[PDB]
Amino acid sequence: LEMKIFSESHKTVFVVDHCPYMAESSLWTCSVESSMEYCRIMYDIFPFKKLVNFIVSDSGAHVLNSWTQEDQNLQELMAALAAVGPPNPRADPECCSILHGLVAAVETLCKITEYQHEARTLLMENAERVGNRGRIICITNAKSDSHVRMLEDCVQETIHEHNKLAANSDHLMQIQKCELVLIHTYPVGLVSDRSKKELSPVLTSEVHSVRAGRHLATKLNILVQQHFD
Amino acid sequence: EDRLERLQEILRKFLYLEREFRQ
Repeated sequence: LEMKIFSESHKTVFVVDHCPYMAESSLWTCSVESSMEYCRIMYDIFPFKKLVNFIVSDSGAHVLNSWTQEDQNLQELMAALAAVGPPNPRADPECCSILHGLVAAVETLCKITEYQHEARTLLMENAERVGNRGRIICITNAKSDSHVRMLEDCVQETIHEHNKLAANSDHLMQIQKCELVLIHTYPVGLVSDRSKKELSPVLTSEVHSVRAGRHLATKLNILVQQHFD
Repeated sequence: EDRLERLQEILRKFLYLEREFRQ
């Protein structure tokens, strides 16, 4: 019940689509700049108490970092960022989807942090024991609001079955509460900045609709302000 | 495990469902 260190800030997921529609006129690059600034803030304020992991989804999940302490250094991250180039603009729009990143994100949140492992080392069979609440941040170019709603459904069913699998596993944990941050980017000028609607006892969901540019970084900053928590 | 294949099923499932908006 120690909700302090076990806040959603302790677990941060970044999912950005490297699908070629995010290279419309390097748009993903801009999203990278904003998300990298958020990741800067988290490590600087909370050197080892707020943790961040990053995922890219060019038709498949490409995870660039782990919960471990060594990965939580921005230079190590930047090497992996430079490794992924720009999405091929002539490549198949089919098969490319952020869903791989979201499913991998659920798997990453099920994974334990080193501090959570220390808590397991001390604790033993206590009620209201250590919880596993986390936050997911997705940045993408969305097509329809129904697209976003189906993504919410996918995440919910993924969490349900993944917790079913992880409950019997005693080297990974179930998720008490996830938080979902949905971010859509239109460059020129449909998603609605839909209010928070926590869809399940485990699931929490949020929707936003904002254009490109660091007003998104400021909105991120407002989120980080809630996320100092 | 026996049901991680259901994780892959979910991923694929919603991947096909995504095409309607993708197209």
